[PDB]
Amino acid sequence: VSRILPVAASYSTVTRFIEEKSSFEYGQVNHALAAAMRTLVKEYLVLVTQLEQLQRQGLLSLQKLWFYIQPAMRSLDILASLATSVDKGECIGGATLSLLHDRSFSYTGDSQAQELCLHLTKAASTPYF
Amino acid sequence: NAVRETMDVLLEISRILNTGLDMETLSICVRLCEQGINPEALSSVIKELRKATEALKAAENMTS
Amino acid sequence: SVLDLLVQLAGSGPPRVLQNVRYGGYDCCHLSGIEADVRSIISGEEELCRDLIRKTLQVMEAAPGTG
Amino acid sequence: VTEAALVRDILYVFQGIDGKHVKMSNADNCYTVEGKANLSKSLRDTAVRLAELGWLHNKIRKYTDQRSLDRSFGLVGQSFCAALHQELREYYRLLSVLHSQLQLSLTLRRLLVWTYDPKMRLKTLAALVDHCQGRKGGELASAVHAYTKTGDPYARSLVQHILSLVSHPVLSFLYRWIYDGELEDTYHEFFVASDP
Amino acid sequence: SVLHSQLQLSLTLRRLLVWTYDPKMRLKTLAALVDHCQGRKGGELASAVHAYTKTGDPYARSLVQHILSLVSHPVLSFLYRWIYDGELEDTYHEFFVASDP
Repeated sequence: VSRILPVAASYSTVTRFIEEKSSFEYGQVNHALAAAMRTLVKEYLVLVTQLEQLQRQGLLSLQKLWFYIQPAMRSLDILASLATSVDKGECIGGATLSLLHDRSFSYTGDSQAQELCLHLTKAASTPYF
Repeated sequence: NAVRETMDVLLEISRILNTGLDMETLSICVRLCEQGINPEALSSVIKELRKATEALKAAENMTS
Repeated sequence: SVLDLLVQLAGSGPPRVLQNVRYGGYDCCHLSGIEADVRSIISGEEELCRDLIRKTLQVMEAAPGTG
Repeated sequence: VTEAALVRDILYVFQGIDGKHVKMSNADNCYTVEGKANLSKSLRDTAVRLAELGWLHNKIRKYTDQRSLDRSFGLVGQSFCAALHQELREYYRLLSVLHSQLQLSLTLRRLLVWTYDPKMRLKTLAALVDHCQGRKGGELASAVHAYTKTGDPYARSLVQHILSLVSHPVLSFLYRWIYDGELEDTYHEFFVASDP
Repeated sequence: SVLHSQLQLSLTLRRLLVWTYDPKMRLKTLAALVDHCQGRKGGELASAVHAYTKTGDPYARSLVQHILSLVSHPVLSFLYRWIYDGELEDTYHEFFVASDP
């Protein structure tokens, strides 16, 4: 459980990050940035809901959870770290875009994160561009 | 390169058609069509030969 | 003619079973249900693969083993 | 307390009608699970998480009723309340779809999953209302245009459609001023007011 | 996960080891190169990859070649970068064709 817990904080803080940066004083673009994260956190919820389907089938095995939690904890973690830094640096304006492009090249090497940040940066560019 | 690109586009269309046709088969078919082979004859022979190859594969799998 | 031959062969590959903003009222449970169905199909596929591997092993479990 | 019984109570609360094992606490202006509804603390927590829609919806119902209760709101305030009513029709359609699958089912997981977007939309509408309460005429139009700058393209597009619609009264008044020089302002609504 | 399913209600300690034989090989294949790629970076990590580029056991070889073609992207991409941009912005001077600041 402790090994699978790691996405616990990744979601508690992710919900905090999707809340706090929605403020117009946190930026309207950073509000879009939190809304973009909302799409994936919603997918993380949906995957938890479909996990409910297997629990409602009375057919849940701890290995199948971890066998599935492993693929998604990374998807949560990458965005959790990028949001943690996005608020730890208080990034805003083109400096935040700089940090985003940096974290993009820093998550280069994990296509499970590189392509997601490719969409993240694509979405963020809209207000910036 | 024009023939290769045409073959690639045709293969993409056939894969969209869910035909499971090979690129080598595509080139052979291009040669046959330029040679004057009926598309209906080619496709019927292709289906019959695919069935024969499938039957032979099943038989050899039982023949291992 | 090559197109006709390919059309005749069309479907002879396995059939494929699994592969600026909203007006406020454009939010639809259709997309939500589509995503839910996709996730359920993924889970079902995983469970089916597990069950199929299990069946292959269980059929092998009572056999002699030398062929 | 049966989970499906609480589900029915919540299905009523989503329409703003407090449930059987949950009471809309005036101490909270939202649905509070009756402590007599002895279930998992997880279950009560899920009910509390779902009840935010109830609180916001109750606030919205009250506000849209207050805005329609006074004819001094003008055509603009009437349009605000009517757009709220159209959105309420959409939300009621969402609740109806919810009763749709409530037949035969789903779980609290799927409920909250489909309500996460409803919660966000309700939050957007509530932010617009709380940022437009007590504004009138141009003050109401400016209240809308102030919220017309934030991100979140879903809520932003909803607000954009709302603003394009709301300009219809303002646009009509401006077109009257342009073509007829016509200001029929009962309460001097027009920016070009008149001195009788 | 398959193992936990087998634990649900079967196999045997014998059948379990029989169903765990080839995984041992498919794991040891990488376990061998793990200690053989310790601290290897840039050309060091590349050569550690060539330390398995010629190994036998075509199952292990298939794993090695697949993983190697996967990892080649970081380097093949650096190559294409030096082709198009003529650029290798190695903040750690990790580029094989490095530059001098």
